[PDB]
Amino acid sequence: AIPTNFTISVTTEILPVSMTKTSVDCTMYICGDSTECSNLLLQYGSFCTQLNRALTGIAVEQDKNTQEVFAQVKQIYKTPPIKDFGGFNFSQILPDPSKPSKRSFIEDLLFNKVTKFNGLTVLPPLLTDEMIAQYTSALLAGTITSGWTFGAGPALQIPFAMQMAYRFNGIGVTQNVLYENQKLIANQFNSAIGKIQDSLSSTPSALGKLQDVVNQNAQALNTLVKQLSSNFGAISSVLNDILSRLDKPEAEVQIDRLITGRLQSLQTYVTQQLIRAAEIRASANLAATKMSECVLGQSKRVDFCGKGYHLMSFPQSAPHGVVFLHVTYVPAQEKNFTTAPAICHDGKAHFPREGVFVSNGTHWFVTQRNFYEPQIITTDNTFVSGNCDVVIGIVNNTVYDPLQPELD
Amino acid sequence: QGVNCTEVPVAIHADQLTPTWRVYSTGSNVFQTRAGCLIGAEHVNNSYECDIPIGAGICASYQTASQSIIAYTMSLGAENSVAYSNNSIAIPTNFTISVTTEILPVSMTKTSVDCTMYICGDSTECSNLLLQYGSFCT
Amino acid sequence: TLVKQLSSNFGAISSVLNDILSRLDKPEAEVQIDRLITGRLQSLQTYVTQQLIRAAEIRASANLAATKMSECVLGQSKRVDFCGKGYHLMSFPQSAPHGVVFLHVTYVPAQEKNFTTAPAICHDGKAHFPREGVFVSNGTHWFVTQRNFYEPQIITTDNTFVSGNCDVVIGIVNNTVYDPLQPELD
Ligand SMILES: CC(=O)N[C@@H]1[C@@H](O)[C@H](O)[C@@H](CO)O[C@H]1O
Ligand SMILES: CC(=O)N[C@@H]1[C@@H](O)[C@H](O)[C@@H](CO)O[C@H]1O
Ligand SMILES: CC(=O)N[C@@H]1[C@@H](O)[C@H](O)[C@@H](CO)O[C@H]1O
Ligand SMILES: CC(=O)N[C@@H]1[C@@H](O)[C@H](O)[C@@H](CO)O[C@H]1O
Ligand SMILES: CC(=O)N[C@@H]1[C@@H](O)[C@H](O)[C@@H](CO)O[C@H]1O
Ligand SMILES: CC(=O)N[C@@H]1[C@@H](O)[C@H](O)[C@@H](CO)O[C@H]1O
Ligand SMILES: CC(=O)N[C@@H]1[C@@H](O)[C@H](O)[C@@H](CO)O[C@H]1O
Ligand SMILES: CC(=O)N[C@@H]1[C@@H](O)[C@H](O)[C@@H](CO)O[C@H]1O
Ligand SMILES: CC(=O)N[C@@H]1[C@@H](O)[C@H](O)[C@@H](CO)O[C@H]1O
Ligand SMILES: CC(=O)N[C@@H]1[C@@H](O)[C@H](O)[C@@H](CO)O[C@H]1O
Ligand SMILES: CC(=O)N[C@@H]1[C@@H](O)[C@H](O)[C@@H](CO)O[C@H]1O
Ligand SMILES: CC(=O)N[C@@H]1[C@@H](O)[C@H](O)[C@@H](CO)O[C@H]1O
Ligand SMILES: CC(=O)N[C@@H]1[C@@H](O)[C@H](O)[C@@H](CO)O[C@H]1O
Repeated sequence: AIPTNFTISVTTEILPVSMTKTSVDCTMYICGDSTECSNLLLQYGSFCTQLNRALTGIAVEQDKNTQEVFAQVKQIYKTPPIKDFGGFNFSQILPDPSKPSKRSFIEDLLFNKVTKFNGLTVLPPLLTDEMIAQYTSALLAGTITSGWTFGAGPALQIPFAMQMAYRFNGIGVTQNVLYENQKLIANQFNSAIGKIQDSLSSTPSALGKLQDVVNQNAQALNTLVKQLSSNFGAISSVLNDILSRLDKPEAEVQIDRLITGRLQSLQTYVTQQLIRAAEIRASANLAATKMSECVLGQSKRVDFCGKGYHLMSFPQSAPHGVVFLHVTYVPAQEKNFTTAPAICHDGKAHFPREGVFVSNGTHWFVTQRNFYEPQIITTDNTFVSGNCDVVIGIVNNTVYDPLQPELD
Repeated sequence: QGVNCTEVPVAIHADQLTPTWRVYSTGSNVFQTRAGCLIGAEHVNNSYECDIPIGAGICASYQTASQSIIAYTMSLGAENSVAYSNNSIAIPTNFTISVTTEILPVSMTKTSVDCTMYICGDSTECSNLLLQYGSFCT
Repeated sequence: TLVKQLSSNFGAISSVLNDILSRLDKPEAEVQIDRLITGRLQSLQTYVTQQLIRAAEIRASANLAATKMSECVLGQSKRVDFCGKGYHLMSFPQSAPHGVVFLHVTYVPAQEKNFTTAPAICHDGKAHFPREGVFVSNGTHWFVTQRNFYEPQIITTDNTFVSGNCDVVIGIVNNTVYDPLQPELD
């Protein structure tokens, strides 16, 4: 069976890259502003210091994760004032310069969809949303105007349609297919992008992978805070109520009960955050890998870039992650043909060159795989190896020699 | 961090702290960023590569911007415009052979701890109590 | 940290087991000792937990290093930026105290020039496409170059192929395709 047509499919892949950079003042969380409590907490040595270091390390990694995924381009590339890309319309994924906050249309959908402390603080990221958008824009500008060349050195300009021709060739489809069907391909592409807008707006769970990270972190903090009122066997969950009621030798006992419980609760929080951090780090490493292999090149890895044969990938920013729009070639409308491994001609076994021998029942042709474009069997598109008593499925036919009519 | 410039951070020196501490309350060198109140750095309207990251796009560095610490919004890289057209192609005429180094950790120090010794040392009484904690040591 | 915690004195009269045992009687020492046991056990559990988490990080790094060894040293990776910037040619491993160092040798396409191009050549009504190359021009003559180096050849029937007529391709330009058989016969 060989496809006679194809479609251009665009799919989205959602990957988390970073977490909220929380930090906890262990002494304040456990002891508040109580001097007596702090004096007892010191008897637990370095536990507080160690917890502070663990959270600090996590917060640092969150910027490292973002940096590795997005800052893969040495220069910030801009698009031309004239967006002529051979019929391919990227206006829904590229920034809109008339509004100095953009973030392209698709990105805006992503940001719109995804949605008072006691020792607890939240640190800002080093890279702001605008800075991330600039990196994304540069990657898109590079991809569109210089293909993958900018990912291996200097950006080398190339007409977009010609870039696509190379991407088609890279999946086993001859360049002529693109140029002959360029309008169809551009239209299939443009429609596929429009569908992405509807897909994201229609499905409320489309970005669940990013929302889950946010929700998990929120729950971890809600639990950490609620534990302050637990009263771990003490007469009261409030340090001030213990201290205002009991004398020193009695309060110390009640306070120690709360310190142990609160320290254990905080250690639990930090441990869970370290485990979650490793999950996010792995995701960020994957996102960074995809950026390099899908956006800055043409991956040949199966289902590493959505289903189908990979052509292109267009990154989009998101609150705590990255979104990849994977453009793939998917075969369509196959027909059944009769085939053979070789043609028997004058006792010689002829094998195809980068193609397959097919038949409609009356005539045999050499056709390229993954598209169907039958050619006459000649000595230019075949090669000879051995006699015809070896190949099992060999069939008898005539191989055309284009020199004959030039001489005779 | 999270502090409003000149409003809040100028509370502590109310206790008359060391002259080399209270200096960090002087104006001009006070810059407000989303990360908090930065005191002692000179804010500039220039841009450079990240050196010492502060947060929210702000970084600091030491310049010799002469013999001082400055604060700035970091650059994301040089601006570049590809000469895209319908028929212009750039093609390399030369090349270089670049050798780069990549460092990867493979292993850690193979430490091991004798739980009983760490906790109880050579004390018999302590070991007898430690046994009440079941398999934790194992 | 694990060692320093031994002197913490987790609510006990002393951080030293011997001083407690040499000072208090049995029923009193047991209480003070239990305070230290709980604190030291908790400190040790903390250490081990952190080591397991850190160990996972190193294991992941080792798995990546092993992957790179196989794909960069024992072969030629085609994965972008998996072997440094540029097009991968070779990788040479070097040992290190607790890790591995890779020297990645890559090809970088320096010194580009601006050429005029086209997707196809129109010759006698036939649309000629390049074979593993691109059609370029210096403004007076068209050539076939290999990508990533620039090495212009004459456009012939040996380095091109024909598909369809010339009313389909958008950017097609008119030129002469050389047929090397002609001078052999005429
Ligand atoms: C050879 C062939 O069937 N081409 C069809 C084209 O006629 C149709 O208009 C288009 C959808 O609009 O889908 C293509 O696959
Ligand atoms: C599906 C799609 O891409 N539609 C775009 C439209 O949004 C844009 O305003 C117009 C500008 O020429 O170009 C079309 O191709
Ligand atoms: C691509 C194609 O034509 N496949 C047909 C299939 O639809 C049909 O059902 C079967 C006979 O049952 O013969 C196959 O060759
Ligand atoms: C079984 C069948 O379809 N045979 C057709 C033949 O009728 C046609 O004349 C020829 C092109 O000229 O192409 C063959 O595939
Ligand atoms: C490629 C080929 O010739 N395959 C033949 C098949 O057509 C035939 O129906 C079958 C009978 O057993 O024997 C196979 O070897
Ligand atoms: C099954 C069949 O047709 N076999 C014939 C064989 O008898 C003939 O000798 C040869 C040409 O020499 O061509 C093969 O196709
Ligand atoms: C650093 C900061 O947020 N300062 C705000 C100031 O911007 C605001 O205008 C004022 C009320 O008018 O209250 C201050 O606390
Ligand atoms: C936005 C801004 O801070 N601009 C300052 C300007 O106020 C100052 O007078 C000048 C002195 O050289 O340096 C510019 O960077
Ligand atoms: C064609 C060309 O420019 N080749 C130059 C060569 O002349 C020069 O000597 C060398 C550096 O020593 O760098 C090469 O790229
Ligand atoms: C490789 C090359 O020659 N690039 C040139 C660029 O230097 C020049 O600035 C631009 C016109 O402004 O035209 C490009 O083709
Ligand atoms: C515009 C231009 O450079 N044209 C030159 C031409 O003068 C030269 O004679 C020919 C080689 O013989 O190569 C062409 O590229
Ligand atoms: C490959 C090609 O011919 N591109 C032409 C371009 O040269 C021309 O300047 C433009 C005018 O709108 O129309 C494009 O189709
Ligand atoms: C813009 C242009 O030059 N078009 C000519 C066309 O008029 C001519 O008919 C054809 C050869 O038949 O060659 C094309 O290059």
